[PDB]
Amino acid sequence: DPTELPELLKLYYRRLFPYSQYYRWLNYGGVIKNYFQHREFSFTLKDDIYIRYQSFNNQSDLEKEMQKMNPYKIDIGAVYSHRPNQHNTVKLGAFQAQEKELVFDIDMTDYDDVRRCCSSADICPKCWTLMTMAIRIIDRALKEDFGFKHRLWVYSGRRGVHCWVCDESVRKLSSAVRSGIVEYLSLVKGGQDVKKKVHLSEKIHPFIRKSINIIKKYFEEYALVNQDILENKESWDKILALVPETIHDELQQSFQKSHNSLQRWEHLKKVASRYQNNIKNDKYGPWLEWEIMLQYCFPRLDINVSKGINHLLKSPFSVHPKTGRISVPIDLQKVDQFDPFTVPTISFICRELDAITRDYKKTSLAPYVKVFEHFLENLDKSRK
Ligand SMILES: Nc1ncnc2c1ncn2[C@H]1C[C@H](O)[C@@H](COP(=O)(O)OP(=O)(O)OP(=O)(O)O)O1
Ligand SMILES: [Mn+2]
Ligand SMILES: [Mn+2]
Ligand SMILES: [Zn+2]
Repeated sequence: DPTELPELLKLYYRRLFPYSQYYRWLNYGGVIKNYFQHREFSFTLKDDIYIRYQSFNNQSDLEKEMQKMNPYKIDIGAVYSHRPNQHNTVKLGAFQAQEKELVFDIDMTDYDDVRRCCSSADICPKCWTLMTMAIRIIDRALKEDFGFKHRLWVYSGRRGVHCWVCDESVRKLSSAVRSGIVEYLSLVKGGQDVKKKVHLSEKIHPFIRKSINIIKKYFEEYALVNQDILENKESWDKILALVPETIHDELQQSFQKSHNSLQRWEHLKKVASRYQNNIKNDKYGPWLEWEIMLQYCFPRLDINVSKGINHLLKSPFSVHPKTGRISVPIDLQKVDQFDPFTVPTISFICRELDAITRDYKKTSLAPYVKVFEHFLENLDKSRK
């Protein structure tokens, strides 16, 4: 019921929202003129009403407007050529997005075809490991393959995670280059009319090998125990749909003679590595095994979020109105331990604040601000 939110939001924006850390972030050291003043913010108010092209002069101005409007959620957009809140006085064609963080949005709902426990916006500990693998796979590539140093991972508050890549030269990337980065990171392709969504080449690129090796660390506990993807014929038929027909019968017989998913996976790998893809040559390998693991575990991005320079994205420390959860930074050093269900709601921290220094340090929000500050300290070091 979003009728209790206004009272809780007013307290949150008055005593708990981390304004000074937030401004340290988006002011980026104050080195570039008008960088914060030219940032678009988009507030959502009651009744799904929202406003585009809000912008503020400084931290005090942001605080006062957030505390005046108490928005249900806050989205961050690009840095523009002029003040967004003056964009109607700008000659046509001159008001232009110029810079923005490279962002990623990952939605558990995009995995429904390979999730057995949950569907739609639901999540649980048995499928959250998909996000753990997505963070590790994507973050490794952003850090090691692209050399991006300033990466803020955030729980979106309901069904997934965000990443904000904030390096100086990343923020200037064109939409076309952003799109190229997405394609580099993408392997799972196809809608609901495409049964087999992953096709690998004979020689696998090191990004693919390294991503497979990450999944291999999690696959037994995630796919074979928690999801039990080969529990019975209803489940293992979905996997047989991803391999050549000419081995279904052999695998059916092995599955029926095995006791559990662990044993049945071992048989699939043995058979798959004996399949002859090209009768021309005598070359064999684990391509099928890899294509299955990738289809079930490899990150699926909400790609349109990443391609557009102008694209809004929900802010860190925004409330998610549908759950009350605060969109909190994720401690990269404890990603395996992240529990979305310990993430505090706005109701929970407002209760803590006044249960028997009146700021977020009295509440469960404090450790999440600490992660944010570590990210901000690295940005500070990078500028001196
Ligand atoms: N009406 C809209 N106008 C502009 N941008 C929007 C709108 N709706 C969604 N978006 C963009 C910005 C959002 O931050 C982004 C992600 O949407 P979505 O994944 O559904 O929510 P979310 O990532 O904030 O939380 P969650 O996925 O956990 O529910 O898409
Ligand atoms: Mn999302
Ligand atoms: Mn989305
Ligand atoms: Zn689940």
